[PDB]
Amino acid sequence: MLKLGVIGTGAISHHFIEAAHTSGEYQLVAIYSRKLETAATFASRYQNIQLFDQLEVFFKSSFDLVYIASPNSLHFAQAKAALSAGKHVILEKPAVSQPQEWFDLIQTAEKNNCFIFEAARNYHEKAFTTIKNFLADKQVLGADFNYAKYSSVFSDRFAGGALMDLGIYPLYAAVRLFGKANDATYHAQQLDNSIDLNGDGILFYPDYQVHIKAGKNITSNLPCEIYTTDGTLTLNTIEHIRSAIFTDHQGNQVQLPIQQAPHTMTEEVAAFAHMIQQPDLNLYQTWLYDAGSVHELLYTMRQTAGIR
Amino acid sequence: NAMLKLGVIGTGAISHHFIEAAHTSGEYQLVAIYSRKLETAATFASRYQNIQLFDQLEVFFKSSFDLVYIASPNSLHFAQAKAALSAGKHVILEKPAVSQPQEWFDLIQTAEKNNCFIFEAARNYHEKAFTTIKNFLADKQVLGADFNYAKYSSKAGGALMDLGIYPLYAAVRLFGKANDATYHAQQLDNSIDLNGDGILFYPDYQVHIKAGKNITSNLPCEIYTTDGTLTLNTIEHIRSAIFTDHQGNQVQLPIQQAPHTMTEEVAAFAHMIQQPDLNLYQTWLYDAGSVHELLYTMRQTAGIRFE
Ligand SMILES: [K+]
Repeated sequence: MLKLGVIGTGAISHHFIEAAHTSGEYQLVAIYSRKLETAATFASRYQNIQLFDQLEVFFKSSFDLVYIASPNSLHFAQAKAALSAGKHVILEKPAVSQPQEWFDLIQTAEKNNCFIFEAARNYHEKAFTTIKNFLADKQVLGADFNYAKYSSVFSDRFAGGALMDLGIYPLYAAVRLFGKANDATYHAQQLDNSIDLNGDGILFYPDYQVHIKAGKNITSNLPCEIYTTDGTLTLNTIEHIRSAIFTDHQGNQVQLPIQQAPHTMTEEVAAFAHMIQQPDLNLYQTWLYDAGSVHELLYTMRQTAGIR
Repeated sequence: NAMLKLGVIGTGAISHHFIEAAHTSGEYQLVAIYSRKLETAATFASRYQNIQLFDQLEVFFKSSFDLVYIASPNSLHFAQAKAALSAGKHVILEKPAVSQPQEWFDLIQTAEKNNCFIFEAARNYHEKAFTTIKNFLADKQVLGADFNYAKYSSKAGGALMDLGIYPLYAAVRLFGKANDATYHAQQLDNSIDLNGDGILFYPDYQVHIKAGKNITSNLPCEIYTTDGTLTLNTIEHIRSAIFTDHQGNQVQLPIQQAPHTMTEEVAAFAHMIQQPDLNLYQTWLYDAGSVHELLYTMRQTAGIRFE
């Protein structure tokens, strides 16, 4: 049973704890906040969880790993501190503000014999294994992925922008299925501070391209499509995927065996515990490399859109 | 309102569909077909009766019909349309009407000089659905849109010109002329696009355009507003349009697709000739211009070059 420490008192931290408990693989033991009262209010619904308002004391505790869901600007210092204290880390997305920070965390992680994971919940869905297996003997000609849902220091603003907050999902989906792209572009409708409300991008692969749409002031219900020489694979979404149906050029359909998990974090929560308990190091390096690929794309896309 | 005598250039299935629609409207009668080989004209015309067949292009244009539908390869469109207008014939050019925007403006000058109409046969542009959608959106603040037209076919052209023209016409019909546009395509070695993705840039929003000929998309077309999303099943031969707000509520729009894809344009062209609304005509000319300007810009950004 993994003893779990938590940083960040948002609703997302409750949902992670709920999934961690439900997996039967974690035990919550510690919560940190700079204002002790905020931690106490957050932790009240749980039983005898120890509270900390000093990062250095928190990390001297006996827990095995920390889930970090604080604002983006604090991730790198907190995670680096966690890894230097011998704790495994799960960083909520986006894990870092920029690519170089990811590689530095990896260095600290290796140096301290610890794991660092980015909590990209869609990437660990079983559905992607099924889809990738199905595509293995097809010739892919393109794809179109989106995630846009209406909702009512600058770096933390940016991290809340469409590309960083929602666009990261179709980016992770593309990297999971297609690997690292050669190049990318992105253009956005922006606030006057340059933060993106929504936007459209393209990932460029050797023989095809992938359209990406992200939005937080608009809702898209568009399916996500992957084009092949013999037809089109249609996914209802690229996050918490529920169905995958292939239609050929005659109109004949085949349904892939997709079973979504009860909750959106179920699969990632199970993957992280299994990695820590029974290490598969090659697969871990794949996770690291893919996160790096996503961050590289985000950094490029931000620049092409003039988000600064 | 007398019956329009119609001549046709182009002996493909599209010309058959156009003629069928023209006859069905009750406002046209086919009288003449031109082809480079007179046998070809004869074979094409076998189902129709009392059709004059022509092998001589300028003689065809000086014959006694009222308007010509031109569905030859688009590299021939400009010269054929100019001659037709110079002979005092009204012209319908199958899409894309021209390969470059100045050709369209040059044809407009010839048409005005000869007191004749020039139409581009953009079948979706004339759908009643677009009037209904535009009226609906007049009460809304648009925040963006996503339009596509990608259909696999085995085998001036390419996905943008042949299929992308549909979502461009839809965008122009609803939103008017964009400030700017871009397009990036997957291309053959000759630079012609198999498929691609573009953006139309408007002052306060952008419109994603997808076109493709080696791939099939069944994505609906969406228009985003501050209060929700309007979803169209397609932007051509539109069947359904429904608005959904952010609280799960819907507004239905009254869409009734015509029996055929060309029904509404054929009716529009006859009505314009018989009972001209010249302000409306100028709108049609202007919008066609906007579409051809955007196509030309998009070809530049994508590096798509013909011949
Ligand atoms: K979706």
